[PDB]
Amino acid sequence: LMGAGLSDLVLIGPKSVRLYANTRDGFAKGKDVVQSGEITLPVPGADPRKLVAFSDVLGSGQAHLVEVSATKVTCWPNLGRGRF
Amino acid sequence: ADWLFYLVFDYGERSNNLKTPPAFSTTGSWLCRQDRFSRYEYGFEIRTRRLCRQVLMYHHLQALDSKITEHNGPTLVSRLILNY
Amino acid sequence: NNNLAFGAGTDTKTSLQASVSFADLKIREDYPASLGKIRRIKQISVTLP
Repeated sequence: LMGAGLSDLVLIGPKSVRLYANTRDGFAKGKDVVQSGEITLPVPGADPRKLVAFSDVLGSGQAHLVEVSATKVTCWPNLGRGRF
Repeated sequence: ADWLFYLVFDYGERSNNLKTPPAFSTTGSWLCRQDRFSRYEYGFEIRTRRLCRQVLMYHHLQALDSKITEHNGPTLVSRLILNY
Repeated sequence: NNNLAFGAGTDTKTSLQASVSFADLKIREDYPASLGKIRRIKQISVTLP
């Protein structure tokens, strides 16, 4: 989520994410990132009828948060540092 | 008025056919590409939705030559067509 | 019985209720009668996606 090529530790809630940056020897102090506007994020594992995963579906070179259901695919862009 | 040479990048704003040269000064919209894409590594969406269709070179012949009046526009001396 | 509504208690009016009829779930129909007629609930768990 830092966009550093490293895997950061994160917990996703619907309005915020708790992010611990990977500093390549351990992790950084966790930060709570509050999402802007009225953005609501999917929480993986929350609903058995849909897939929630981090993947690059825009082709930008960053994993984005993606929700796949029977009727649509919704992508929340990764703007870095836990911001969506 | 102050420059002798112009290099112009056309994003689909003016005709690129073989029947008439394009004018230096034109109007109208550019063309929107189908493979529109975005990038997020700078913390914001940067989105590309057009592409250069032709590159064309103009000379301010009025300024360069002698006995020239009217200043009707830079005159195309050559162009490059790009098809995609 | 198959409905959504707000409650009418004195401290439940802001409580959103959902109700269903067991009769309309057609659970019994899933298995043949010959396997027994006594069909009773042992446990219920709830998932809220």
